[PDB]
Amino acid sequence: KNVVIYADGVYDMLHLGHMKQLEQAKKLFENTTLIVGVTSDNETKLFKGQVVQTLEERTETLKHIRWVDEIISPCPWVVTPEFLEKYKIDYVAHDIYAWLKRAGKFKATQRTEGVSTTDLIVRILKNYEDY
Amino acid sequence: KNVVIYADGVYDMLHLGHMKQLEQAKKLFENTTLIVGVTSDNETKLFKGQVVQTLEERTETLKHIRWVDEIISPCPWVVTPEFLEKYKIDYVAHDIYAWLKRAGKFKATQRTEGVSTTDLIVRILKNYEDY
Ligand SMILES: NCCc1ccc(O)cc1
Ligand SMILES: NCCc1ccc(O)cc1
Repeated sequence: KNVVIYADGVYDMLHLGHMKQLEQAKKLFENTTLIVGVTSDNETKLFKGQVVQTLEERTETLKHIRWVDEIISPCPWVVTPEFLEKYKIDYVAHDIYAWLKRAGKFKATQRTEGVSTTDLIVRILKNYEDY
Repeated sequence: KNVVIYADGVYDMLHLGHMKQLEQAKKLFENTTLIVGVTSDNETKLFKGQVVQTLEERTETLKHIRWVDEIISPCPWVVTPEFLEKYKIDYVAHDIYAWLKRAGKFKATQRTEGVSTTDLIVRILKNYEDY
């Protein structure tokens, strides 16, 4: 009855939006094991953009999140069908993944806007009137 | 065999230092229930200092932390012996609490410096040379 779920990401400056996404993946089925993949520093900076925390730091933080059962750190930057077979993964949860949908292994999850870490720094700054 | 542990705090902009502290409280004994108290907005600002996230936001974030079994939100600003009796609390874990030590109900925990949220914003800013 136990369904292996895989989610990946940078998880830089972990905030409530990441946590809500992890929870939703974990609760896709009644009985799950959620594996979370954490992207490497060199590959993230080359392909996506700047990251402030190292792989070690980003991974140590995810360890404290209730919904996380396993962590692959670093994870591969591209999910392959060999990867799914090797870790006996039943679904990938993300927010091209055409082949994942074709195989029935795709489960969508939602981003929550406005809860980010950068948003909080903006809130602190609003305390200082421009004039 | 199950030991009720109580920890309280502001938990504004939750970071790895808070998480490590919660873990340490949770692992004080083999078999624990960790209750976490979250201080109110009005009382924190009057007595400690400024807080950026509301009570609701600070509490919703703690809900995702693996070590947290129960949350009292808002918690009282001062722990009283009536409070310990009402929630059948065996130890309070903090980092005056003289009466707690006299009763054998005090367990110390450690702050981890340098992992804070404000520290990360400083790191982002170091990317911009003064000149
Ligand atoms: N969430 C950031 C985008 C991304 C996700 C997963 C991955 O393997 C590579 C990039
Ligand atoms: N960690 C901030 C200091 C504080 C802790 C607990 C409490 O009930 C009131 C203030």
